[PDB]
Amino acid sequence: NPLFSPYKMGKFNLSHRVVLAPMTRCRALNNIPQAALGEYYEQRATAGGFLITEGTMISPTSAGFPHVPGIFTKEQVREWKKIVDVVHAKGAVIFCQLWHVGRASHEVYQPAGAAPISSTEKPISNRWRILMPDGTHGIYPKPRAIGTYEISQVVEDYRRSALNAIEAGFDGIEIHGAHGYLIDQFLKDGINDRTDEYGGSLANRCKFITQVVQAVVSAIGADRVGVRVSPAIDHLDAMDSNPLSLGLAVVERLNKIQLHSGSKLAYLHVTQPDYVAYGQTEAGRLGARLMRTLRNAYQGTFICSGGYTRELGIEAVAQGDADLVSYGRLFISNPDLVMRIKLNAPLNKYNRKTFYTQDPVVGYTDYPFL
Amino acid sequence: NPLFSPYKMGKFNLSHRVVLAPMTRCRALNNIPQAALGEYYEQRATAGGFLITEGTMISPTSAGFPHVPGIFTKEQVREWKKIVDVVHAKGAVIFCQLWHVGRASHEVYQPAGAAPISSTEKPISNRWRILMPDGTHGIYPKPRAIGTYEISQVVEDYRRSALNAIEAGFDGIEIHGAHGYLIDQFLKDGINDRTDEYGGSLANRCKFITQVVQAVVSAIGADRVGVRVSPAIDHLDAMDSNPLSLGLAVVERLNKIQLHSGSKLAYLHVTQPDYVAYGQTEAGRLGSEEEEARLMRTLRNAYQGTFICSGGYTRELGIEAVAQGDADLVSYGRLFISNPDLVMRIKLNAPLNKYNRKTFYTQDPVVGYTDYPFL
Ligand SMILES: Cc1cc2nc3c(=O)[nH]c(=O)nc-3n(C[C@H](O)[C@H](O)[C@H](O)COP(=O)(O)O)c2cc1C
Ligand SMILES: Cc1cc2nc3c(=O)[nH]c(=O)nc-3n(C[C@H](O)[C@H](O)[C@H](O)COP(=O)(O)O)c2cc1C
Repeated sequence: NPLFSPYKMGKFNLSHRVVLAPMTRCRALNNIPQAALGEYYEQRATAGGFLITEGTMISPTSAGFPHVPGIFTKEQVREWKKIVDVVHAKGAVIFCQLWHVGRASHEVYQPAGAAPISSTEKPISNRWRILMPDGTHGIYPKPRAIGTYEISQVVEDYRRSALNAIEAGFDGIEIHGAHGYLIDQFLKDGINDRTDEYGGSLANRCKFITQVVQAVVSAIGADRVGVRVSPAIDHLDAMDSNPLSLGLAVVERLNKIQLHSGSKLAYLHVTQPDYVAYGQTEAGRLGARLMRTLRNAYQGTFICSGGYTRELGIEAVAQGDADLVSYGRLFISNPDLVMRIKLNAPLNKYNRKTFYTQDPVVGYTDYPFL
Repeated sequence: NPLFSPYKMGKFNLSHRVVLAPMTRCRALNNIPQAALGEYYEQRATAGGFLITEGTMISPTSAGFPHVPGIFTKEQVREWKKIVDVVHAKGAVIFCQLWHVGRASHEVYQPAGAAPISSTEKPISNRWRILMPDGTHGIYPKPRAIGTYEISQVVEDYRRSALNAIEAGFDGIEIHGAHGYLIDQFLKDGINDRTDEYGGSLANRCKFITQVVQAVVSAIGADRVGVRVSPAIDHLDAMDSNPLSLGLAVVERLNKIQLHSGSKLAYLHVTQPDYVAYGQTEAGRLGSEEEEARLMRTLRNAYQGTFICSGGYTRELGIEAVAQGDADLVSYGRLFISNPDLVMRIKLNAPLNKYNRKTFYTQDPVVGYTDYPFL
């Protein structure tokens, strides 16, 4: 099983290639990591395994979900430390994902009810609804287009949050630049309609993710920085006319950051849509090797994500399409997913109803082990 | 095994509940049924089993795949007859699926290179491809929105083809009203942007499928007509803002057609969604497998008659669906491609041949068509 052959991720020696994908679960009451998060990550931690945390706030304006953790206050860093300590006691490596939702927020989630910030003034369309603090779903409001001068202020929030993460004991950080959130709102030409130096051409649209990665790379070192992109995922109206060229342009910038710093990033993390069920239709399979194309052009560690199974993950590693395989949904309901992939044992099903609830046990830590 | 308890599908008494799902295979060279189809359907026919044919053209404008069979010419009728006879010789029941692709076509498939017809002028998005006659995967073009008289012309094509089907010996026909093809392009508010009496509200959007079903029911009788739909589907941009209400509106129409005709349709056939949610919140999308099951059972409980489910089913999922009352029959597609004796394999709980997607749509009369081995 090539999923359990050791792999050196920069300076971290991993014993296997099964990775916990970042997953918002909304158990961090009041934006403060709670003891429940420790038991949740401790359950899934393994000796020499790689874990990525749920998206974590970098500032008071970056949230678009209820009760998601932040890492922009020393109070939050102190709570994260207790969680990271428990995870390191099991021998796992843990990165914290730095998450800013941009226009994918609501006044109820913003201080003083301010409008969310984004690259554009265009709101997410009515085809998408935001989970509200009362369990209902509401409308995405019109965001405020941040001025050219303000982009460096947001970059500074990433930089400070990476430093707070190191202060909490995290091994590294992952930049959340996928799924139509703030960074993807600058990448995709279906959203970025800016006239300034951050909009228009492909090179300009990659300016934002570049300065963000450069800022955290300089602060804590490249080998502690991972980057997650989703060029071909249309979530929250975040479509690009040419996902291939966008992906390659990002890879080009990432290779350049590594060449300038003289160090390789922790990894590149690319996620794709799950077309598992398109085989039962007449035309679902007619006609995109983007994953392999980006893997071929990138210099360093590649984590593939999106609809991967035990058999698909094995094939991906044995084929060389990726070095590590991250699992989301399966990890929600299978705390010992690593061992289950080892033994090829049956997997538990997940319950969508408790993805985003606040119970510290129900649907969170009560999925059974083998 | 509840799958092998008999079932009375109207006037047809079936011996088991394993159904051959309709599957385009592209072996009907020049749109004429070929001897290969006879051997293909013969291999899968069982005594008292139900078969549904590949989607079959109702008119020269109805195709969006290469070498798909027609049933709108008398030559096609004569060739189908030979195939139905071999199936009937094995004691099987066989329906012919009537299929119009509408905007899911290309100029290379249309008479005189004309534009495909549809409810709208909007083309299928760049996320989808069409199979071209040379095996390449191409881009769907802009269709032509058709008017009221032309719509009635299409209904007449369905009606004439229904009559040809029974003249060829078929036990009945299935209306293909799923997967974003012509009927679904009228049903789904994600496709139908019309402002006339065929677009807008749910009532207007269900007008076309209602007229098609009524025409064929009046022509050959209700108990020889089945209807297939897919209210929650990504295929070919066939999204709807409220798949549940759309599905119930259709069921209401079918129930009323049955009451007015004093007879019941052969069945309602509903396909599972071709997608699985990932925690997202998109209008018109089912958020979980549990909501998916509730959708299907709600349509089943609403329809006055036989219910066939399809889409990713296995032996275990098919037993459960029948045991739990979720469906009366279960149709299998890909597993039937690679397992000509799938019925016996389900019965014996035997291993199943893998299928080769390569050869689903090639034109070879044997390779990947009739060369899958028996037990
Ligand atoms: C409930 C839930 C929460 C998620 N939260 C995040 C997140 O905070 N950050 C992120 O980058 N991806 C997030 N994801 C996406 C996962 O990483 C996703 O499941 C993965 O990209 C696809 O892998 P899978 O097929 O194994 O589920 C989330 C997914 C789910 C279902
Ligand atoms: C190759 C192929 C061709 C198909 N052709 C048709 C068709 O012509 N008409 C139709 O209504 N469905 C068609 N379908 C959908 C199937 O009838 C059925 O809904 C699907 O195969 C069920 O899923 P399963 O293969 O997992 O059993 C086709 C499916 C496949 C895979």
